[PDB]
Amino acid sequence: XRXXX
Amino acid sequence: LNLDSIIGRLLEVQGSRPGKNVQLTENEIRGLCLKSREIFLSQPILLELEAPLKICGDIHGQYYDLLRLFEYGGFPPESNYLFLGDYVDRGKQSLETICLLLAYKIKYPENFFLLRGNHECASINRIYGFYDECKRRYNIKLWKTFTDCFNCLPIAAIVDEKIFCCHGGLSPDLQSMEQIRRIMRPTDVPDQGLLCDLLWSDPDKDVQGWGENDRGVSFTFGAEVVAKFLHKHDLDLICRAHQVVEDGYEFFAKRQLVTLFSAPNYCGEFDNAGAMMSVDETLMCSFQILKPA
Ligand SMILES: [Cl-]
Ligand SMILES: [Cl-]
Ligand SMILES: [Cl-]
Ligand SMILES: [Mn+2]
Ligand SMILES: [Mn+2]
Repeated sequence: XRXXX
Repeated sequence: LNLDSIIGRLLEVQGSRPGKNVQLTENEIRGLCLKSREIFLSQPILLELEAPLKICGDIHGQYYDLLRLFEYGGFPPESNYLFLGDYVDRGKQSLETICLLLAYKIKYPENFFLLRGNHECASINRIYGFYDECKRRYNIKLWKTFTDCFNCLPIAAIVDEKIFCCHGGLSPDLQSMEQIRRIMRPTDVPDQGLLCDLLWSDPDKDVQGWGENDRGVSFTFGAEVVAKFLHKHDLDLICRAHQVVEDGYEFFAKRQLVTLFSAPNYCGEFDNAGAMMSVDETLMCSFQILKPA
């Protein structure tokens, strides 16, 4: 969490 | 500022046992930031580097892995180094990671190079760990000191006029290398435009030209964009980081682009290797790999 997770 | 004292303390934990912190003083870290800042501003924003050198991708606070990379590759200045960014956030030891890297930049300013990643940016730090780490282990004033230093990092490097290096990737706004050279520092990472794209964009096998990036910022670019860029600018290779890749390195566009990612078992959520690229005197590329646990 996509900033990437 | 006692660089050797600082470096010695940072390296004392070699051979542990990942977990053990190295806690420098606030004044020491401030000094690392201020002195490295000065050096970054004194050198071009688009670095022109010589081979041979080692190139590393994302580290993300995996300090004990950084130490393994140096153990494998040679501790500075035994090899020249270029790092592609993303030193902080996600991992457990961002402070040790960035402090060792800044100390080496100050000790070996013409043989050790650090580019800016998308995580060397306050708004991203705020969310992805480094702000919290600084607040916990030091204070938020020191976090701002780091941000001030990050805002002066160079953005791209070209090795012997043939390997173009940057953290993220190409930009639909990048027509001339002079556009990079003209960028004034200190600067934040903007949410759009050339500097944003250099730190955020990704290659994509499924996109022809430019595509939407699911990160919510910047773009994706296809193999033909890479081919055209290398031809226009008389380059042989794009070297970038920014994306986790299973082998630690991964080629794209008929080996005209390579992604390097140097943090193995990223976040303990991936089973990836970490790689460092060795570029020899004639620009031949090989790899040193931290295989996953
Ligand atoms: Cl870690
Ligand atoms: Cl924390
Ligand atoms: Cl953009
Ligand atoms: Mn990145
Ligand atoms: Mn990253």
